[PDB]
Amino acid sequence: MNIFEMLRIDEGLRLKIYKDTEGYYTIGIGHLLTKSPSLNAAKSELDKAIGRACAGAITKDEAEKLFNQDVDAAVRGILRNAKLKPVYDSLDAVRRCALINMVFQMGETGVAGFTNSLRMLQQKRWDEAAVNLAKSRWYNQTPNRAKRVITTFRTGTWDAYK
Ligand SMILES: [Cl-]
Ligand SMILES: [Cl-]
Repeated sequence: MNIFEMLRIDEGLRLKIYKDTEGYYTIGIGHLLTKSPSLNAAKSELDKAIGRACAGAITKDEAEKLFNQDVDAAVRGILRNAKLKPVYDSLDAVRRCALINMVFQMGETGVAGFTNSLRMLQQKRWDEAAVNLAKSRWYNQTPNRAKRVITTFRTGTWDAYK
């Protein structure tokens, strides 16, 4: 199991513009296009990202191209963030994937606000971090996914994904 397979499971694949769980325009493998309620706005954004006249649909390849870009952006974002880097550095490989999952989904900024949770992860207090992570809107809005990520952190294994 690797991060790509992991995210591919959590986000799914869609080749046509869709709304996410929060009503935003997304496409491919969780690639957010825009928050904005405007479909053209979305449409525009897509053509601009792909670089062609998409007509709100893209190929598999395009979807994976964007996915590689987003996962790389996530890693670099973490590696560059004064709050996230130390946590990431402190973790084992499996658990690092879980931190990348969160960033992909909520952004570095979203993640950087889980202050307490971050601190507990850093002290390797798995059970406690798991509890704290669960007291969040994130968990309440996407519980099943939040749970998979949380178990990943609690255990250090890919069981939640097998
Ligand atoms: Cl809560
Ligand atoms: Cl969910």
